[PDB]
Amino acid sequence: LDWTKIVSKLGLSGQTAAALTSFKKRNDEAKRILFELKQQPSNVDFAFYKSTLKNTAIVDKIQSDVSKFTPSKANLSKQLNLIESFEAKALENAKETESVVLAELTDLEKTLENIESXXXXXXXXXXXXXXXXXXXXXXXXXXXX
Amino acid sequence: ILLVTFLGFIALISKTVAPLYGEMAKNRTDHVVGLLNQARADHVNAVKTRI
Repeated sequence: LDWTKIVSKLGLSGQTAAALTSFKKRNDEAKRILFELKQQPSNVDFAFYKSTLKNTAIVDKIQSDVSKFTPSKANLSKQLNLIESFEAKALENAKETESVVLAELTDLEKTLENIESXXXXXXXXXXXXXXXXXXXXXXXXXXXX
Repeated sequence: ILLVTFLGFIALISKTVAPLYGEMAKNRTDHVVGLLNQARADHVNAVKTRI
């Protein structure tokens, strides 16, 4: 359910601090509005209002219309702006990171075994892996800057 | 003087053999220690970048 992992889910850039603060403030205020308000419809005390009204058939007609149906400021799920953006973000940020993590793990596993293995039989092969490991260090610095 | 020159140079060559090997530790043997320290630092940086 993560304040511990939700605030550190972004990258090294500080541009996501404004978007993460707006989503956390709207989510906390939405839960407090539903808990402070009553989860019932309406009381409509018509047992003591019909006999105490001055005009005849005044409180009885207003109680039948208020207990039926009325209008509210609601909307439907037709304007799914964030639903279409969530699927497109997974193909450019989540799916693209899978190929980068697979190439980084395969290059690091081959460089660890070549650095510990001799100097004529398994050397020329270790020199080729050392060139890819040296280029990986420059690519990692270019991806962070 | 030919016999004294061969006996004197044999003792100086024995002391120079121990000094040439000891002085090579900061150049020849130091290259293996420097490459091992650079490879260990590069392996920690590659493991941190992959993680």
